Amino acid sequence: AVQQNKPTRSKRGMRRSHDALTAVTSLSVDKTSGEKHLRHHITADGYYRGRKVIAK
Amino acid sequence: MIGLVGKKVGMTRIFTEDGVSIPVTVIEVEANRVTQVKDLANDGYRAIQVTTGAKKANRVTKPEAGHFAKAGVEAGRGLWEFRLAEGEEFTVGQSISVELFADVKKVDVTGTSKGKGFAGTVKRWNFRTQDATHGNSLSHRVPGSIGQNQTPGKVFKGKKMAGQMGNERVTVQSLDVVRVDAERNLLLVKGAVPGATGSDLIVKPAVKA
Amino acid sequence: XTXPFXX
RNA sequence: AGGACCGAACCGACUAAUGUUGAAAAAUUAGCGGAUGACUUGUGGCUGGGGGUGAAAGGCCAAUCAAACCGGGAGAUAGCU
RNA sequence: CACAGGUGGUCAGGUAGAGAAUACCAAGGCGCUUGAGAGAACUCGGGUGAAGGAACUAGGCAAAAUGGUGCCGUAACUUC
RNA sequence: AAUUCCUUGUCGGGUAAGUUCCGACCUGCACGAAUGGCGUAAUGAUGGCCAGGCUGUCUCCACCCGAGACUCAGUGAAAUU
RNA sequence: GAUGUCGGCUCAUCACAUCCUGGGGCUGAAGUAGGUCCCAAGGGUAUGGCUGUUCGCCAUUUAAAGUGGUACGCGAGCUGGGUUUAGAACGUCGUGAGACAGUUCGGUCCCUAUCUGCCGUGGGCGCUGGAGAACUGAGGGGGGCUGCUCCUAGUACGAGAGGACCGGAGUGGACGCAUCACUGGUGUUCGGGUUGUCAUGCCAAUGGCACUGCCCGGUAGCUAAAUGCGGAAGAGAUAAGUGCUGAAAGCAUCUAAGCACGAAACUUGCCCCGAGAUGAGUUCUCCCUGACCCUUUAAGGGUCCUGAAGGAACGUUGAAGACGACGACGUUGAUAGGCCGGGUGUGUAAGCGCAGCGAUGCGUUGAGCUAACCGGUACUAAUGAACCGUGAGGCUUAACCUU
Repeated sequence: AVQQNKPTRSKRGMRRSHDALTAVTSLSVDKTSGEKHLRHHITADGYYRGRKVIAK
Repeated sequence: MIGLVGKKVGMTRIFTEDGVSIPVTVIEVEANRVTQVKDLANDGYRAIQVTTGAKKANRVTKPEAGHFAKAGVEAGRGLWEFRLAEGEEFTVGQSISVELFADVKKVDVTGTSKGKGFAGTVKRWNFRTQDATHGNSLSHRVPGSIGQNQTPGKVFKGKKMAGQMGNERVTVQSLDVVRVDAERNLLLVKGAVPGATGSDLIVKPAVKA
Repeated sequence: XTXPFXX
């Protein structure tokens, strides 16, 4: 139920070798508005594939 | 001898004149095109590589396209190999139809069984369920003991435990061949075979015999 | 103190 | 009429499951007993430690009871760890 | 502890109901101070179940079952 | 026998099969008459036993509805060493 | 300054002094059926009544209901009936407090897994240019049970009664794997009936809540009780055992030379995993054919140009799935939803008309509605890109090109 010995800082680091985050490979660029956005997501200004989706 | 690659269409029944219903699995066996022939001199063993079906042209990688181009056959949905029994000769580009099973009368069907995901010991290994009442505390379907005391001091390899069940290669042997329809490219075998509808099946003549 | 731990 | 009957409030706590570093230093859920009486409850009062009270279990006397708690004798004594 | 506990009195709507039980509502007050997904084992709280029906188990534990009103009818025994 | 060691006493009942139960027998290890003996209707969340009904208790588990478990974001313990 | 105990449950694993099945010698072995010993551990090896029991007795099965080791296996897996706290009685002992290995009724079983181990599933790097596939099989697991009936044959055997070996066929029990066509379960996402109440202004018609309110059916999926299949045959080398030829030892002798048989054990045959098999294997296919500088001049570093095969990511998703992973698809498109048609299920909607005082009935009408299913359909979403991955791939030696 509980440890018999204190795990080392080395063991702690090994377990965390899979905890690293992965950055987005790249951001798509709207053809009309020109700003960058997550692929398949609307831009901050309400554009998507240069169609000017609702922006209110 | 060599077998064939088919697709599981489904299950139905065949009514005979003597009032007997035969449960049959319908297998679609399209023409199998030989894509490569292996011999002792070059590969160290005798076998034939076959392909069946069709694949999207845009979804065939160049390394695969070159392999099909050398054999001069259209790309299929996969590649499978069959060993030759020291008396069979095949040529690259040859087409093998379902007529191969015209007088076989018994075949072995291999496929990928349905995937049950993570399964408990009761389902996976038919472990007996413990008491549902009479004081049982949170131990209704648990495995129970998994070993002995200090002497071994370990759990033995191969212990039956919960884990992945299904979604693996399975072979059913000695299935009667009910009907062979060359025109419709159909093969009816009595009984059920591994896998779900639309999955790939490998049909070979019965080895036991 | 009551038989089995800790009844 | 009834320490009468069935049954809510109210007062109890027979069984099971859960919980057991709990929501809770004894509770929750589903059942269960009494329910005009030797009943239950608010407020205030009285009984003080070898003493109290006890339809009596060594029960209870501020989460502590085969002798409460706090301070003092006190740095008791410990041929034992 | 912003804790499923404890805490005396007063007020007592509608339909059904014997009822302050219970169900659904009024006046009124709340959704309980982490959410979003997934839909494995296993645990918890529940629903249903072929054929059998206590073979379970220390033990019918648990669960299932009975359940209301009117009429008819009602044994041994008894301190009547 | 809430008492009987030998003991699952012997016989009968109940069961296909009964160390329990019920009725007798009396060899009462070690009952016995107000630390009462033997009966006793009613009563009992009391002990033992047998039936009908009932069922996932079981043969033997299957499916389903929810809360966790699992993944993401925020916050962020514990025993042990 | 704690190593939890009898029995049960769950899950086991090994030994062989073998219970069954298999192979043999002897027999006071006619046959059937037995006795005894040898070889053999592959698999298999009861349910109930009573009792806390292990055990035992009893009932009824089975080819058999083996004997032991594993902390008298297994409570950080369950149970708590027994034993062994505090309550209370009986018998008994004691003046008494109390006591008994006498009985009797009652009586809290905690722990979120760090490490080893085990069952599953991934990431990293390696395998010497990179990449997509198909394989070889070193090695490792799984599986290995058996009854009954019929034929041979009422033959061999036997005075009769009784009754075979060998061989062949059929059909079962238990167990295992797969599957959902059939028979069924489930189906709180489908339809309908119905009680109470509230609401939609009201009627009519619907909805909320009451365990899905209570119920009757039921699609897909999952699933067993449902229906398919499996254990093998064969081969190699043997065990006990039986032999042939044959000396030592003129004979005899299964053995010393040589040679032939011989079992569910052994090695294969069957099924699955499997090149991290660092001993990192084999086969097929695909991709890259720039220009300079520096210097401690080498498997060296840097700049510019270039970015392939392929991969990954993202999106729509799956009879794949805890998460990763795996599979399908992304407009040159049926991947998912919607939509269209069909099927299935429920069982004649609503509205209107007619009959009746009315509850209701009847016609329109097998109507309406209908989830996961089937066949179709770009209506919606799956965006052009970007990102990763490079630019011919070391040395030595040999044979070849230039046998």
